[PDB]
Amino acid sequence: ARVTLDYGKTGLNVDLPDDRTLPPLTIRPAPPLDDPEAEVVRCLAEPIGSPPLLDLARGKRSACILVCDITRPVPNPVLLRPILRTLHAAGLATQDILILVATGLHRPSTPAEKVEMLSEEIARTYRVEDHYGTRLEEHTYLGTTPNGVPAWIDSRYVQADLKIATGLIEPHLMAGYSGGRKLICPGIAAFETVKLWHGPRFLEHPLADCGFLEGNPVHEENTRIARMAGCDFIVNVTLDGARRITSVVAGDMEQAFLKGVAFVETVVKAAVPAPVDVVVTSSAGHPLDLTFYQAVKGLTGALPIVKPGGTIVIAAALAEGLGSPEFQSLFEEHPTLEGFMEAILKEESFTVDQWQLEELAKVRRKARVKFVSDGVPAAVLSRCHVEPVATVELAVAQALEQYGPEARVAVIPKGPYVLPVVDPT
Ligand SMILES: *C(=S)c1cc(C(=O)S)c[n+]([C@@H]2O[C@H](COP(=O)(O)O)[C@@H](O)[C@H]2O)c1
Ligand code: NI
Repeated sequence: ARVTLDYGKTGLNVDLPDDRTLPPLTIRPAPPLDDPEAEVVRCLAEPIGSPPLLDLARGKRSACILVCDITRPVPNPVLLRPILRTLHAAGLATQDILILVATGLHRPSTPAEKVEMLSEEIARTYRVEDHYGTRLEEHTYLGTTPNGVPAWIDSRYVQADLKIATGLIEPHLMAGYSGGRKLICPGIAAFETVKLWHGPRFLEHPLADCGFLEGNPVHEENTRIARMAGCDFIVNVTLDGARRITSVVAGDMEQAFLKGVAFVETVVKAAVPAPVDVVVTSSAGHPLDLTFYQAVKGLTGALPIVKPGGTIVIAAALAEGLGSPEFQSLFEEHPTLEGFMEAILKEESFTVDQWQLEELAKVRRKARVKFVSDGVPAAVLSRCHVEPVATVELAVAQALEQYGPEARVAVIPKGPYVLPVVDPT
């Protein structure tokens, strides 16, 4: 059974045993939009739950447009050219318009990344700046939620007369789905906010997980925080496995987002009849699989269909390596995941990116992990609570020998962009 797993910029061609392997779990077919940019134009004229963007923008003196950073494969020019043309038609000059990269707590985008994200012409024609989550002085305090999270949001967005956000609706291991409100919290929120919102009091709950909005405390809270900042207009898209846009939603930050989620829920779920002992997955290739930090998403994404004590085999290119210095420091400070969890469950201290180690700890309570990558040497991966294995085919052979002849293999080529589920019926 030959399959191409997502892997860096290339894919990875794997051959899995026919007798042991279930049919691959894939996004359901939906027709790509032939001309998604023209659809964005139409949706800006007739949006969901808001005035047309042209009428909203007229008389506004300044605009701030939130865009995702490199880790999200948003086809930004498709969304931005319509927005920028409408703002021009509304009378805003280009100098009135700021594009703000909603990094969350990620490192800033590089000059080359801005070109990759936005296109060269857009990137040199409008001001493009990065959010810095550890610079509290660049944020404005908006209040504290009923659950005690202070809302600190980037001042360039707070001060803008017209607030716009763009993004991509995909499953997310903490917030259920990306998009909508998440461009604000945490996209332009300070560590003072994010350290609490990404704390164990949120992440240890079972529905802080892929595909859950209802019942997910993470989503309740980032929606509440985004409502405190406000957002006048969003444009969000969904993408199929080949990265073609399959839907566009525009308008009210909540109503448009929920319509996009309703769409993605019709295609993202891939069901199996029972969990299996071996799950082969990816980190969705470039650009998500740049770091081990992000590749944890492939591991959490596989959890619903792995049996307790099973093995997840993941392939990810890891072209940028492990991730932030702070994320890397946690492995040095806590040799075992149990000890790491004891430390963070005390709430005495907060470290940038600790939330992803908390998610890796959740994976490792349920499953072994075999990790296939050339971006990081085996000795380095072995210190990150995964077993480096030279090839996916070898890793699967090893797991099948360990579990015995009844074991089955599932495979998820697009990794965390699929929502695998067990349907016992
Ligand atoms: C979601 S919890 C999230 C977390 C971070 C952290 O650093 S923590 C960063 N981001 C970035 O915010 C933008 C919007 O997120 P979405 O999940 O794509 O809707 C995007 O640039 C993310 O990289 C998000
Ligand atoms: Ni986050």
